[PDB]
Amino acid sequence: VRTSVLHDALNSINNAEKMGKRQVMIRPSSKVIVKFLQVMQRHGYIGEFEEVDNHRSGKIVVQLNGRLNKCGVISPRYNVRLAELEKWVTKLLPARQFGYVILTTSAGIMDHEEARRKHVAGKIIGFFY
Amino acid sequence: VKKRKNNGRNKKGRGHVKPIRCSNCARCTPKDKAIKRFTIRNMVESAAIRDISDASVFAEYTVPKMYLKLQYCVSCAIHGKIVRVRSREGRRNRAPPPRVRYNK
Amino acid sequence: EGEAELKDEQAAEEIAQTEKK
Amino acid sequence: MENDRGEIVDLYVPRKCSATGRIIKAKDHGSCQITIAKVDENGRAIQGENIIYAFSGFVRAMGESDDALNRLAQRDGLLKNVWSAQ
Amino acid sequence: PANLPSIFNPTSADIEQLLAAQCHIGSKNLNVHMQPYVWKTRADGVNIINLGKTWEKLVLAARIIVAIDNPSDVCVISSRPFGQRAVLKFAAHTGAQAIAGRFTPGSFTNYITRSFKEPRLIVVTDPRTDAQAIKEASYVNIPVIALCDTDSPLEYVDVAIPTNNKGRHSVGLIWWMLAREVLRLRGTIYNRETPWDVMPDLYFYRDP
Amino acid sequence: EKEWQPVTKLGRLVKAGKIKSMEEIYLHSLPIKEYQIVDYFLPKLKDEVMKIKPVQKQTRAGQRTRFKAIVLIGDSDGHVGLGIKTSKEVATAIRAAIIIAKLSVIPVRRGYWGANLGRPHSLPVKQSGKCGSVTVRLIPAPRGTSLVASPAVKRLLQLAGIEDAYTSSSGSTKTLENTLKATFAAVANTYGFLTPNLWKETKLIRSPLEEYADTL
Amino acid sequence: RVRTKTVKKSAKVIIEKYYPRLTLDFETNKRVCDEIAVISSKRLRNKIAGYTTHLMKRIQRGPVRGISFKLQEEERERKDQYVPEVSALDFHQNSETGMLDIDQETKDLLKHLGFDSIPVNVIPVTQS
RNA sequence: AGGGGAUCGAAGACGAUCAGAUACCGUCGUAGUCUUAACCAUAAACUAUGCCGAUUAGGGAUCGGACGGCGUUUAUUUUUGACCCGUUCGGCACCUUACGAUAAAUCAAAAUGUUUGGGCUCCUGGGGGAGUAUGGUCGCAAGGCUGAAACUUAAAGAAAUUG
Ligand SMILES: [Mg+2]
Ligand SMILES: [Mg+2]
Ligand SMILES: [Mg+2]
Ligand SMILES: [Mg+2]
Ligand SMILES: [Mg+2]
Ligand SMILES: [Mg+2]
Ligand SMILES: [Mg+2]
Ligand SMILES: [Mg+2]
Ligand SMILES: [Mg+2]
Ligand SMILES: [Mg+2]
Ligand SMILES: [Zn+2]
Repeated sequence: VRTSVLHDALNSINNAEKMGKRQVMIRPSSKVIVKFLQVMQRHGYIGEFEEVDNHRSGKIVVQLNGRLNKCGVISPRYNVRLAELEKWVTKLLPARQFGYVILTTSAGIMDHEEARRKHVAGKIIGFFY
Repeated sequence: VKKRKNNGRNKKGRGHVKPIRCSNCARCTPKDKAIKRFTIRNMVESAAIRDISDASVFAEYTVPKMYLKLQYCVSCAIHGKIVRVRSREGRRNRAPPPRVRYNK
Repeated sequence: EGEAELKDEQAAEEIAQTEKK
Repeated sequence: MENDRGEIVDLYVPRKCSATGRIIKAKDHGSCQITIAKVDENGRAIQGENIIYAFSGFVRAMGESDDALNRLAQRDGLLKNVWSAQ
Repeated sequence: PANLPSIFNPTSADIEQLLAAQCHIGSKNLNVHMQPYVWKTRADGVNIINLGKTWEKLVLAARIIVAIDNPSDVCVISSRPFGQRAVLKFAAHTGAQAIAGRFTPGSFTNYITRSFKEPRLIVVTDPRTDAQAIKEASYVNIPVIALCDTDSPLEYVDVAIPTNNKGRHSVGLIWWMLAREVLRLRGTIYNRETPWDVMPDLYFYRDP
Repeated sequence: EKEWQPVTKLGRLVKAGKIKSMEEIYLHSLPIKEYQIVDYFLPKLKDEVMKIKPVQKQTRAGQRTRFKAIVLIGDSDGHVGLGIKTSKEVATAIRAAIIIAKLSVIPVRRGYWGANLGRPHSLPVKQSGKCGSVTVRLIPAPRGTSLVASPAVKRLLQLAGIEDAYTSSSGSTKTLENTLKATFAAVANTYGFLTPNLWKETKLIRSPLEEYADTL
Repeated sequence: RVRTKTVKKSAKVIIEKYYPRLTLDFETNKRVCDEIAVISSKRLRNKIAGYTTHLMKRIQRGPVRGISFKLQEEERERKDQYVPEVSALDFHQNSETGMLDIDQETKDLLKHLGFDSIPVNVIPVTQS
């Protein structure tokens, strides 16, 4: 059964982008998904998105323009201290200059770079570069 | 290695099929795996048609036909030269052979 | 067994240039 | 491209596909350039002024470069009512 | 009209010439990638191509042809019997090399063959029957424009001209008209309104 | 030995000095089929043979031996290539292999680990390649360290001009020729990754082949 | 009796190079060959003349694929232009009633393109 | 343990072949082959491919239900039933193609995996000894389940090329 709508959304986006598409379909919509999209937008990796609101759950249509390399999800939400947060950036990011690892904390979700300035840690939910 | 996609049986979507008896060695093979040939022939060979025609008592006569359906196992298939070995690429071709319609 | 002509090739450079005693 | 004190250090800067935006690698045979002439008011062809497009081998291999060309021509005003969204 | 004036609308003569050659008749198979250039399929019959959309896209193809500096870099291919004469006559009137009949594969890759060429553009009558030529054209980065019917492969073909592609009159008429536009875009005809002095039947085929 | 007769358009243009430098040829990705092109523009290219191995083939009389040679070329400042060719005799195999190795020259992309001091020294990203059960990994490294790699691939990375990198291998690395081909693909993919610094739009220009006129 | 390439190359080149001055008679070909050729053997001289005189038998009765003697050569590019007085595609004169027949959605294309003034008649086609 | 027992046919008895033939070939023939009431739980029990969920390419067939339409046939005749064209749902399958994957044969999954994390269960680590010895447990028995060690060896094995 459906165990990660976020995983389904990122997998569909990655497939469409690898295939050269410009628009993608996401069937389930949630607060984590919608708050995820503006985080995607602020770095220029995606374009406009529209969520049609049927009475069941709503849908998502994001517009791609290339420019996106990969977007994945970590399924077991590990607990990470602040001191070893650079281990993950050493693990699953091509370089420190670009790329972001997204964390979830009590002050909303954010990337690992602004999370370091906030001097906060939490749980891991995904990454993109 | 797989030599054929259909396992040389043509049975996908079911578990069992009743067997039949080979017409030459009386072997048991699945009905879908055996080779089936339908044959239509005359009562008498073509040279005897006139002899029957002028020996009949009904002026013009039309000799009846004969219908048989023989079925063989694969072991009897290529020993009687009913079927023959094909090449690797020619194996995957299930179109019936084009019978000669001019005969030189 | 292509080791016959390595003594006086001078048209290529080998990996372990065999040092002579 | 990288920089240290305002000077370029990369050996060369590759180009980008117009249809998809992917960079066309060297020795990537099957990637082409399209040059379209420019006409004047009385129908003659202006020499030396043109707009250039580039397509990568991947989109040609899939076979949609014709529709990409339709998109580019309509965006730059080279064609009329040839492409539309259903 | 960002990059074209209003003089490029098709002239009155063109539409009759086009529908008199049965250029609007297709085959049963309908390709998915050419669906945009299809209005609807006839009830219990063939598809119908729009000659009106053919006109502007053909003009754009001529505008591609004119952009090459010297005409000798353009090469035109044909294998089926119906196009040898039309291709050679197109080569004679404009500047271009023509390959009619057998292609002798390896022409663009082997530098020891007699028919060794370094063209800058390729024009193909039919992608299906000239599929081999496209394969080596994909090796050395040369664009190809080709004439296509309703069912046809689109591999490595930037420009496709929707036409009957199998009729006797249609192929010749399209090749003649393409020559007419290339000469119109150059200074040979000197005017859009003046008529050309060659008759449409010259770009045809004769049995003997 | 003596002066060569050009067969392609590029040979005549280069011989007349009508083209500026190699970088537009790489930008426009045109195929190269004539080996005087590389060595006329790029002297002091060093070449290096790995080993020579016999190959057999049976016949009624007995067997029959062929020789396979492994050769790569490079200048240690961003150009590298390799070629594979077999022949009945070593001298022919090596000379033809050198020719194809010159035909196979490719550029590499360098960069700065961590902070930028100029003097490019390492890979921009992490890249790896696989070719038939062989996988080779390249990792950016800090300035100063030596090459951490097998002796076979250390020569290729030395000749590529890269000074610091980290390497990791997996699968059946026993086929040295296959390992080298995988390393060449890994180095070949350095310019294929789209880093954020290439986001600025570039201007398209007409190719030299179209805008130059060849000689008769 | 099968001939190798050595005779074949010489027979094609001599036949295409010198077509009109020589004819179907074998006796002539025998004495003509050596002034226009350098051949070291008499029997090979007979071989070439013997086949060439047989080939001209098929030249006199139709064409052979792969041979274009000069006389044959001029005529093709001299018959390049054949002109019928009235165009076959043209129908203003060829058809007694200038107005032609089209289908419904073809006339609908005419409305879409704006060239309504063309006089044509639409006839339905359907079997189902 | 009862009933039934036409035909074949383990075991067995003869006739041939062969140097020998306890077999292949031919004539007979018991248990069995059928059924009622109870045990046994193993098969190349094979798609040699675990179950649930999401995405990814073109095509044409075909079985069941529903929807639209131009016509033909036909009846106490219309609507229904039979045939034809197009769309959709759910299946047993097939052809081409590789942007992808594998050592390869080949695969719309064996893809979305070195750029490695959707959820769940089981099993293997060079070849023999060995599915053996021993203990336990189920069964009237035949047997099933669980399952070693001593010792020995540098090769066994998979896909493809030339003969
Ligand atoms: Mg079933
Ligand atoms: Mg079974
Ligand atoms: Mg009993
Ligand atoms: Mg017996
Ligand atoms: Mg018996
Ligand atoms: Mg029983
Ligand atoms: Mg078992
Ligand atoms: Mg199972
Ligand atoms: Mg109905
Ligand atoms: Mg084997
Ligand atoms: Zn049998």
